[PDB]
Amino acid sequence: QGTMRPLSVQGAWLSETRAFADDRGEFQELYSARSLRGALGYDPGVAQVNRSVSRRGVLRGVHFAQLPPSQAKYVTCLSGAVLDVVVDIRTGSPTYRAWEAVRLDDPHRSLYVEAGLGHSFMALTDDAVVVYLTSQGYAAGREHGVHPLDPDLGIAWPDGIEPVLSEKDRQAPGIAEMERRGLLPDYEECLAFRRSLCERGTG
Amino acid sequence: QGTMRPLSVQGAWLSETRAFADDRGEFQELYSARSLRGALGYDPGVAQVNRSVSRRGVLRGVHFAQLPPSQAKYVTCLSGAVLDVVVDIRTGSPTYRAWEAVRLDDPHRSLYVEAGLGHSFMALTDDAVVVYLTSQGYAAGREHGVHPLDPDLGIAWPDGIEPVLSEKDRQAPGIAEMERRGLLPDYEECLAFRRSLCERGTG
Ligand SMILES: Cc1cn([C@H]2C[C@H](O)[C@@H](COP(=O)(O)OP(=O)(O)O)O2)c(=O)[nH]c1=O
Ligand SMILES: Cc1cn([C@H]2C[C@H](O)[C@@H](COP(=O)(O)OP(=O)(O)O)O2)c(=O)[nH]c1=O
Ligand SMILES: [Cl-]
Ligand SMILES: [Cl-]
Repeated sequence: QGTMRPLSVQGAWLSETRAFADDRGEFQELYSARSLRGALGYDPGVAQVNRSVSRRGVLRGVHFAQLPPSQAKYVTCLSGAVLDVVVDIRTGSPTYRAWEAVRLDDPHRSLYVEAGLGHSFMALTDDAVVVYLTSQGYAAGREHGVHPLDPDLGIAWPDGIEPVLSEKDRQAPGIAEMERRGLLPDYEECLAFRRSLCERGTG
Repeated sequence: QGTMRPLSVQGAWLSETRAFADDRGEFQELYSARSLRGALGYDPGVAQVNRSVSRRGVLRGVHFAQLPPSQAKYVTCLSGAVLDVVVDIRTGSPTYRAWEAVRLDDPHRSLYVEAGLGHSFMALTDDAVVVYLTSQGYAAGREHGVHPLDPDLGIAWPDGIEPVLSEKDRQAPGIAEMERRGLLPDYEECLAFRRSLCERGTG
C-alpha cells in the first residue's frame, strides 16, 4: 500500500499513503499506527490533532517542545501546498543545524518528525490547510522556537514570496543564542528518548 | 475552549472545537485526547486516520466493526458539508434502531461515535472531505454494514438528493436480517466494553 522512508535528517520520515479511487470519490489511509510501528519501532500515539489555515507566505516555525517528552509530529497538507522544512536543532548531532525542505502539496504525502527535531513550513498558496498529529498535548510553557530566517541555518525559503511571521516567530532567537542558553535538545538525549519509546513494551 | 456533549443516542457525542484566528489565518485544536478522557473516562487512542472524498449525494454506511474491540470514530468534515447519521444498531438498547442526524458542515464541529454504534453520512456538496480518527486499525473481515435506506430504520436522508451507494452498501442487509443472523452488537456487551476501557488504568 503506502511507503514510509527516512529523509536526510535522522528522525524525519516521508510517508506516501495510498488512496482507493472509485465512482463515489476516494478513500485514503492517511495515517496508520501499525505502519509507523513497523518503520519506527514504536507507536508514537496521538494526543492532539491540530489544524492550521495560513495565508500565502505565512511561515510558522521553527518550533519544538522541550525534550522530554517533547512532541513527535505527523504533518499533512490537506489542501493547497506548503514548503515544510525540518531542522536539526540537536546539539552534538552529526547534522546539527542542517535542514531539509519537503514540498507538501498533496494530501497523500505526510512528513513524520520525531521528538527533538525542529518543524516549520511556509504557505505556498492562500489558505493552505495543514493537519498534524502530535504525540503530546500542547503546553505553552514547553513550546520553543528558533528564528526561521536565521542566516546560521540559511534555510532556502522560496524566492519571490515575502515571509509573513507571527509576533512570536518574528522575535524568536537565532540557533546560536538558543544553543548557548542551553535551550536546544541534546542529540544523545534525543536518541535515548527514541530507545525509551521502543522499550515501553520491549518487555 | 471547546465543548464535548452527549447526543440523543448514548455513546455518541458532539465536539465543538475552538480556533484562534489572527492575521496569518487560524489555529484549531481539532481533537484532544485529554478532552475525550474528561468526557468519556478513557482515551480511545488513534490507530488510523482515514480521509474520504465524496461526490454529491454519495452515502457511505451504515458501517460498524464487530465488537470487540469494534472501532470508535471521531469524525470531522474538513470541507464542504455532510449529513452524518448515527444509528443505534445495538440489540437490547432502549433506543435500538433509533438514529440521529448531525449536519457536519464546518471543520470546528466533530462527532464521536463509540465502539458498537453504526456510522454513516451523505455528501451534501461535491467533493465533501471527511477525516476520521479510529481507535482500531481497519480489518476487512471485521467490517459490517446495514442498508442505509432500510425502511426499518427510516433515516430522513435529505429530500432532493438522490443517494449514490457503493456496490457493497447497495447490497447490504436490513437491520432485521442482521439482527436475526446475530451479526449486530449486543447492548449489554457494548456497555461492558465501555467499562473495560475505563478500567485499563482503573488500577
Ligand atoms: C501549538 C498550539 C497553539 N495554540 C494556540 C496558541 C496561540 O493562541 C495560537 C497560535 O499559536 P502559535 O504557537 O503561533 O502557532 P503556530 O505553530 O501555528 O505558529 O494557537 C493552541 O491552542 N494549541 C497548540 O497546540
Ligand atoms: C474502511 C476502510 C476501507 N478501505 C478500502 C476498502 C475499499 O477498497 C475502499 C472503500 O471501502 P468502503 O468500505 O466502501 O469505504 P466507505 O466506508 O468509504 O464506504 O477503501 C481501506 O483501505 N481502509 C479502511 O479503513
Ligand atoms: Cl504522531
Ligand atoms: Cl478515536
